Amino acid sequence: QHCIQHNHSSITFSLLTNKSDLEKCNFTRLQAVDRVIFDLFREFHHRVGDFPVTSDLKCSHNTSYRVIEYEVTKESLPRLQEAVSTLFPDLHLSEDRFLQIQAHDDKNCT
Amino acid sequence: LGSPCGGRLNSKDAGYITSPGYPQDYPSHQNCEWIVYAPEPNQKIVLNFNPHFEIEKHDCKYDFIEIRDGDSESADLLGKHCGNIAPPTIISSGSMLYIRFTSDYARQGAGFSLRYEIFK
Ligand SMILES: *[C@@H]1O[C@H](CO)[C@@H](O)[C@H](O)[C@H]1NC(C)=O
Ligand SMILES: [Ca+2]
Repeated sequence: QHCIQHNHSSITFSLLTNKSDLEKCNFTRLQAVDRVIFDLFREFHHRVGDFPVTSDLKCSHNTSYRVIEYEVTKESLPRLQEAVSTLFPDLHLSEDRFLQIQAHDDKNCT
Repeated sequence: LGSPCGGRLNSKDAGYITSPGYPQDYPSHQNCEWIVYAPEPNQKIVLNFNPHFEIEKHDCKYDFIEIRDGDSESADLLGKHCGNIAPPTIISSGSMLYIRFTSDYARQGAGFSLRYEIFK
């Protein structure tokens, strides 16, 4: 639903409830393996501003399953919500969930 | 005396143990070890953390503080804490307490601070 369209590819923003098994983001590795998700990430993250160190932020480091995932907590929520609001007006986060950025190489925003 | 952090402390005078730079952000790649002991073998040690407590949480796999009941690192684990909420009062069972702070390469926070003394 909440998504942005590019050239036969789309980046969807979703809210999930269950804890993922993803490990911490390694930004140098995440940059080298897939730069598209990384520059997207840093465009988003600068809008996010201050992200609490004591909220998890995990990465796929995969090209078939390209996901960046924030953790929405008491402290995480205000900065994450202010950022997502800039792009999407129907995405309102809530505590104890995870906002996950997946990249799809050939599916589109429809 | 090269060590940047840690050491053996005598608890007859109450003191404090803090992450390097607390309340400012602790360094990366830290590996501090403390041993606090009671002067005489009957006494026991009690720790109390300050409410300000900021250690990177990831099921405490990267940055964490751990407390065990004895001298070695192999002593029974009393707690391994990270995240936003300071741990409750810890009371030693014997007369030696082992404390260790570990930092990884990436992200840091304010860290921890506690105060050690003899119980009662
Ligand atoms: C992060 O990824 C790089 C590869 O780009 C690797 O060399 C490095 O060891 C990784 N860091 C950790 C802490 O695993
Ligand atoms: Ca860390």
